[PDB]
Amino acid sequence: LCLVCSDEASGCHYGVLTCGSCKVFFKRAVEGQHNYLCAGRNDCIIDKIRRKNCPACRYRKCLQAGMNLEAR
Ligand SMILES: [Zn+2]
Ligand SMILES: [Zn+2]
Repeated sequence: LCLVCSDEASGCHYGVLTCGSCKVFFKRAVEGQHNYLCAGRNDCIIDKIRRKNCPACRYRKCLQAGMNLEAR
């Protein structure tokens, strides 16, 4: 299982067990820089439903997990 948006995972990448989407999400979101932001709220839980409610929490969540797009 995805350890970010707590869904069915499709392999670990960037050092942590994540889904198929969290890989692509993070890899564009880091080495591209996307605007989400939930630093002014920081309310919502990110899971299998609430992932589509906020793509800010899931960015901070994955990093909390131990993600790094220069991981080993
Ligand atoms: Zn995910
Ligand atoms: Zn949020």
